[PDB]
Amino acid sequence: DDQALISEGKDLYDVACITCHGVNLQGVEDRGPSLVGVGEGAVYFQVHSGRMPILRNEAQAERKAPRYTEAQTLAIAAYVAANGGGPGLVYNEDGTLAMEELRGENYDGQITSADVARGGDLFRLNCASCHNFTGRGGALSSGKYAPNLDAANEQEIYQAMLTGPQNMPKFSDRQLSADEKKDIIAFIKSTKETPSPGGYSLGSLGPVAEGLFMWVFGILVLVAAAMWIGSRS
Amino acid sequence: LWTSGWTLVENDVKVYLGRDTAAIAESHTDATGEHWSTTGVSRLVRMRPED
Amino acid sequence: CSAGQITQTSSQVAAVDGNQAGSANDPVLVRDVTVHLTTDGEAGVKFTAINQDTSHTSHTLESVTVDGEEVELDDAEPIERNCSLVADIQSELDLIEEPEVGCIQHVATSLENPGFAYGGVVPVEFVFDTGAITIDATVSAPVLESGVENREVG
Amino acid sequence: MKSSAKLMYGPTVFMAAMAVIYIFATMHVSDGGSVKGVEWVGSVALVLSAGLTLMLGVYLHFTEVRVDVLPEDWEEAEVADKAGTLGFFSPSSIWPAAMSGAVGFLAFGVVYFHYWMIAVGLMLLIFTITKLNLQYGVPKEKH
Amino acid sequence: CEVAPPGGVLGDFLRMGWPDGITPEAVAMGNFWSWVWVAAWIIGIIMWGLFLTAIFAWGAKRAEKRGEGEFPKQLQYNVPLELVLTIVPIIIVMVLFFFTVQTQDKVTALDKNPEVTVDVTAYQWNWKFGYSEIDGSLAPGGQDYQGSDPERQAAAEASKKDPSGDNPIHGNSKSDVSYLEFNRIETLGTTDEIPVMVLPVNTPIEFNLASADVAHSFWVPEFLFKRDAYAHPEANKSQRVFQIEEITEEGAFVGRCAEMCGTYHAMMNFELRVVDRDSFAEYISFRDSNPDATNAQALEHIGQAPYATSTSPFVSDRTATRDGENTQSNA
Ligand code: HEC
Ligand code: HEC
Repeated sequence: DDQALISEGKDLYDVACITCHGVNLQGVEDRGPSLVGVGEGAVYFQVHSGRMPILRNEAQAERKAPRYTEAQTLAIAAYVAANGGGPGLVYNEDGTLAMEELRGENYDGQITSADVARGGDLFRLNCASCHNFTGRGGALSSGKYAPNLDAANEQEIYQAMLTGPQNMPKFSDRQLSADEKKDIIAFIKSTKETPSPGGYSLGSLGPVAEGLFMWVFGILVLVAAAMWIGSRS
Repeated sequence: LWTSGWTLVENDVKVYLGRDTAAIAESHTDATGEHWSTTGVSRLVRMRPED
Repeated sequence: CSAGQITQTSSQVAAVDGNQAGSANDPVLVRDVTVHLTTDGEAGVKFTAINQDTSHTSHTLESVTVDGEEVELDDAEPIERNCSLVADIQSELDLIEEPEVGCIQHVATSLENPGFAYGGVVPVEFVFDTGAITIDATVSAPVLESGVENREVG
Repeated sequence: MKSSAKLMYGPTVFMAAMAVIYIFATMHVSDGGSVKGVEWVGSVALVLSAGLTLMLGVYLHFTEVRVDVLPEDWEEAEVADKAGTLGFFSPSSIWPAAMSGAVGFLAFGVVYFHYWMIAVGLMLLIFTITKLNLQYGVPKEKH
Repeated sequence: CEVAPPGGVLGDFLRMGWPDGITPEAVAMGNFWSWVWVAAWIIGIIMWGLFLTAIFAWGAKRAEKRGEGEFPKQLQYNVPLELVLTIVPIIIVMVLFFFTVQTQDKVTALDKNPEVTVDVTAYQWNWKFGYSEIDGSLAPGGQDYQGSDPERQAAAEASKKDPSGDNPIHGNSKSDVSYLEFNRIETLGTTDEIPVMVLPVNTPIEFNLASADVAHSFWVPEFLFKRDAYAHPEANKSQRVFQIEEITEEGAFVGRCAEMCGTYHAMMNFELRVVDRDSFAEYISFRDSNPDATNAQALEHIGQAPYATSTSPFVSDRTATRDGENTQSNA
């Protein structure tokens, strides 16, 4: 099954990626890195989230609407895997890519809150420095930034942790084991998918959003009330 | 301000580089009631150079 | 300002342990050269030798060595232009499929461990019929089957 | 407003004739170096361009049959004919600049697509437009 | 046109920098261009003369020295002359449009009976050529060669729908590539090598354009012709096929992209190499017999340059190119 999939992988690779990665994935001098040994997971992350192709050299690549569908993504990943392998996709017990089954070490049918606690402390330890407390993203040096984690599915999160896309450090499966990674996924999805008890969240950016809101519009409405109650002379 | 934990390595103690496992305390419940235990867990853990 | 001639996205290399040698102008390139040493003690040299000699002077990997010590490898076909000889330890080599379309060939490797340390770096010396290529490579364990392993306390 | 009401009939009829000619042409001529078949972009544009000019012309004519022999159109009018009030004109107003800034804020909001910027931009925009339209009718200060 | 330009230095001036051209319709376009330039020069000089007359003849100081007074004749309307001068450009553009229709129609007509048809794919940022069909005269087998690859094109037709189901664009997947033709004899352009399509002399040839990515254009300056390559040309109602009656002389000719496609738009060159008709049979039999061999090896088999002599690949480093040596040494 994979042997014929690799052919479509090659056909798609020849028509898009050579200009940056070479016919033999060796890379190009300043135009793109070598893809030997990156594996299925890096290709899946890069193509499925739509980061590749990169049509402009920049401080950082951008997520966008993907140029290929799922089957084409797996075909290109199979072709790249044939050149040296690498980290692999997390296949579930039936053979499909794992989605919604990575939400915690002890997932049954709903997010276990103990996993959420451990994953919250893990995310605060490692991930929250570049992203923020709830994964709303953050800034870096010279025009680079850490994206907001609301866009990615669970497989993309796992392969992001595994591969270290551009400036993200790698988190191998022996630094952060599968239980730790799945608890991190559980915490990310819990924070994403739970409404704030205290009303509208103001984006959860912290003091900046709350400040801007009050110190512009909250005081503006009260001076409007004062003008209603007072006089202009 | 001249000292830290690593000062214990001043020819006194063997000090490993401990990684944080972020482990919570674990609950245990029976007829006596639910109580939390840290007797079987460890937050800091040693690490080999291939991790 | 970030789209200038010096750009952050352009200078990047792959997020892999393997070093690499050769420019776009060089005849034969080695990509992803690494010394693998599984936890069970077996070891070898992962790499990929790509031929891009515009003279079409097809080569044959005569030998590879790590710190002068031999590494076993056999059945290496000549590499004509735009072809890749992928080499890895047999256990890891079994995980990926040989492509029936394309020029790639898979070859297995193994070396006796003289006592290399995880984390360190050791020279690797390739010699092909047309010349020798030297490159320092790190020592590390192979990648786990992703998702199967848990942090175990004891 | 007689001459300008009626001079608009040339452009509109020319555009309408070009629209029908073009629709028949592209739907029938199977010339090499091109593909047969009616194209809707262009034809729709031509018919609604004829529509714009026809709307202008017909409204102007429908109005002009009402108006009298204005002195500006009388070929031998005297300067004393138009003596009187010409009309009311705004002396000054800060609100055009304000609502330009409001539209700018809204446009920047849709650039980055921060939803709060879009909402605040629309609110600020209708506020500035309202302040523009009520400028010369705000009540006197109620004691 | 059927009538040749004046020739000589006058023709060179009227050319005015056009390539001579290597096809019949290239000659036609060049002749039409030369005579149109003659008429344009007539108009240009015969109105620059009137402006110069205003500068030197109709000056105010001259007429005041002559005693003409403070003002001229104050003429406003000369209706018959105005109508004549209105009728003149009408006839000029009319008679011009007649020959325009003539030359245009003999250029664009798709009835030239190709012996060779080459499918061309444009992508960001290089060219991929594939021989689609070859007449039995030039084909290896005696019978007509058909180059469509069954398995790889079957993958293309299977890409149309159902990647577990998204199908947004009129019931097809947004990443459809069924419009691309995949052939078994292909030349693939790279940043390390300028692709070279090999064509024979004196045969009607056909080009079938398409684009994997954003819109490109195929421009051979020696054809004096260029055509846009689009993704889904049928969906765009764009004519993706164009035919040349023949090429009339051998040689290597650069061809460029003439449509703004992206960052590396300038780096997207190719070469069109026209070879003796007897050598083309050797080339195609060589490529068919041992497909693993590269394009350069086939060109060596002919006995000509393995790489594009017209243009060398650009240097791919963004710092080394500062000193003007932006050319890669192919060998
Ligand atoms: C700063 C050094 C980072 C740390 C620490 C972590 N990540 Fe990160 N991450 C970072 C960058 C610069 C990027 C963008 C990469 C790119 O090529 O665009 C990312 C991206 C992700 C993503 C993808 C988000 C998306 O929208 O596709 C995910 C899911 C992600 N990162 C997760 C993640 C986790 C779970 C981390 C802690 C283990 C973590 N990252 C660390 C920078 C940094
Ligand atoms: C240039 C025109 C590109 C094309 C076409 C494609 N990619 Fe690319 N890729 C490009 C750059 C400049 C970079 C480095 C910047 C970055 O975002 O990392 C990359 C990187 C990758 C990677 C990451 C490798 C890693 O070690 O993590 C992968 C996996 C990758 N590219 C794959 C890929 C594939 C499969 C493409 C065609 C389907 C493809 N890229 C297009 C530039 C360009």
